[PDB]
Amino acid sequence: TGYDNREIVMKYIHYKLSQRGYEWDASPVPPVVHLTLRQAGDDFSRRYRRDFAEMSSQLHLTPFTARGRFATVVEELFRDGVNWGRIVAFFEFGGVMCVESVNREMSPLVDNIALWMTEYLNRHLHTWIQDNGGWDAFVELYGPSMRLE
Amino acid sequence: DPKKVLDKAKDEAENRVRELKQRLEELYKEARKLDLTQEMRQELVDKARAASLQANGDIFYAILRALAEAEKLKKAGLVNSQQLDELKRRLEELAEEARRKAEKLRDEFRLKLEY
Repeated sequence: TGYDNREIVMKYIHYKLSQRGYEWDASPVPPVVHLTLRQAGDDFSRRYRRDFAEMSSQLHLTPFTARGRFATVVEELFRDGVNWGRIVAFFEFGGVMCVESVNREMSPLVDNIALWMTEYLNRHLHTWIQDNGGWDAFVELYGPSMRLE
Repeated sequence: DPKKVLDKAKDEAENRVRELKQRLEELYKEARKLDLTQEMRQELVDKARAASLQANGDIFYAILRALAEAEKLKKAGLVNSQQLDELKRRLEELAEEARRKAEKLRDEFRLKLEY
């Protein structure tokens, strides 16, 4: 059980891209999960924007390098555990690599990057998400921050 | 007392930065014993950026928890919508202060790496 993580990833990357004028075409999850995650992610990027900017500027990115870069970051991110904030950092990291890809005229890399996010979720984060109440726990944790906006 | 929520979140954030300093010292110590190429050095800088990402994640998470507590206080009537607005404001300046400190820790990691 729990929600389909491919769907979560697709909607999330789709929204990051369409919010920048790019149209990306490539158990069923409630709207509220999607909406909660795009808002927590936008909130994270607003606070930590300067850090991603320094990352993404210092990024030589090629179809053949991209996976290694993604791997190093997420390995260090989850080295000694998971929590919801690391998960949100994860999502926005993968979003920044997608946006950089379209910026550098390497749009087909967004499909690969969405695959890597999906496999990392399914293979490494899933059982921790489930043990900690699923994506519904996240919705509940972030609600108090939502109700301010 | 509404201030105590902000104080616990500060405590957590300041601890997490000290853990970061620690982690970047581990990273620098096991860089030192080796002797590096450009590829290897860029990898360490990237691990340092990822270690900061992680700290930022943890502090973001500490802030989600502070806001959830804040909401309970509001329901118990121990804080109001304005003080909750002030708390939000302080928690964002906090995130930025912690972020600035982590960046200084990075820049100093590199300066140590190369020189």
